[PDB]
Amino acid sequence: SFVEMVDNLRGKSGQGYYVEMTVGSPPQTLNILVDTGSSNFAVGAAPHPFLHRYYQRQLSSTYRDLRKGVYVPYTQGKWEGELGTDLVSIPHGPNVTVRANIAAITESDKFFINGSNWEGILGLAYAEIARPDDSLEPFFDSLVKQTHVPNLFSLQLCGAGFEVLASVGGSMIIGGIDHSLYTGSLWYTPIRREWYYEVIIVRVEINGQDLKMDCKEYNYDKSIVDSGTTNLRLPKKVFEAAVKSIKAASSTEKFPDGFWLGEQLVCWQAGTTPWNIFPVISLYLMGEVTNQSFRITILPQQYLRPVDCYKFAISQSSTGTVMGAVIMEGFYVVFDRARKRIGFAVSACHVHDEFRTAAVEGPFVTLDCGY
Ligand SMILES: CN1C(=O)[C@@](c2ccsc2)(c2cccc(-c3cccnc3)c2)N=C1N
Repeated sequence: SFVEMVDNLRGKSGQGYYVEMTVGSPPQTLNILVDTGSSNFAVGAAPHPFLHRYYQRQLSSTYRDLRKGVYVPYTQGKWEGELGTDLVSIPHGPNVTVRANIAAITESDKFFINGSNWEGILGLAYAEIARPDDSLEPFFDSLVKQTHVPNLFSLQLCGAGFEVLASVGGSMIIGGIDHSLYTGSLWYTPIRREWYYEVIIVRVEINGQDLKMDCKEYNYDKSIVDSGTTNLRLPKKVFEAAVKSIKAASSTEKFPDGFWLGEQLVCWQAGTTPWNIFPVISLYLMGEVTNQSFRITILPQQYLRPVDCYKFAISQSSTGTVMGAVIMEGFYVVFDRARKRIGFAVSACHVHDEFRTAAVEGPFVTLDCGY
């Protein structure tokens, strides 16, 4: 039941949310990053200075080698390993066990994070971006095929809210929608294509002010929803215009562009934080109806990430828009794979001050925005 999935995620600010899983027989307990921005179930399977535990295939009576390697380079870093299958469960998830593909990472560069407390990665996106190719069934595909779990999951990412990185908590509800996790209406935007969880943004506003761009710029070359990115990441042209508008709303009080550049923290002390001077930001996502859209509106509390010190959690992108955790933390997000759509609703874990609230509001009519 869904009650038992509530609060089944943890993590440290900036270091991703993870869910406890078990792999093999007897069950090996690993914390696994919940990542909607990739499609491989891949787990540390050998000693690494940042890992205090890892998947030992040889200790699993139910392991099966696929005798096939996989190498996954990416911008920041890389990982490589050896493919197999084994029984997998999520203790605080559905009460089922599945035989899933598992990439046992044997080597890796700048992949694991010091102190993050996860040992692996649960790629929840689609086969199309799976490595080494699209024939390696992703975990969720296996789960749905092998069980009667409905082809849907939802993420309520809560952040930290009020020496060591703040802890975050959240819930990953698999196989349904938990009504206690949100208030108000759920609004849906179509998954444009089943690879990433790709969506379309049709408009963005900073404190009500339209950035007035060709909406193609918002989705250049794609816009995705990615729990495995911390930041709201924007294409260059949009980032610049965004930060411009933001710098203006908060003109009273100045910061070094080290801050705006997302590598330099700024601090007030104990509750002096002037949330009020930072503007809300609305992303309008395409509706299920051609000419409709709806907006999700996010507060400075979500895009200033605590490190009272914060880092600016909007950053520039050369690979399109990424609606990462700081955007998702306002909301209850439904990855309705079965109806090919992503719904958004105001989250029960509401990090709002007494003047503003994150919001999901629609419809808005917009009378072509994709790559
Ligand atoms: C953007 N992204 C990645 O770089 C990553 C990926 C997956 C396969 S290769 C790259 C990845 C790998 C390792 C760590 C993290 C990460 C770090 C901090 C916070 N949250 C996630 C993300 N998953 C996504 N979506």
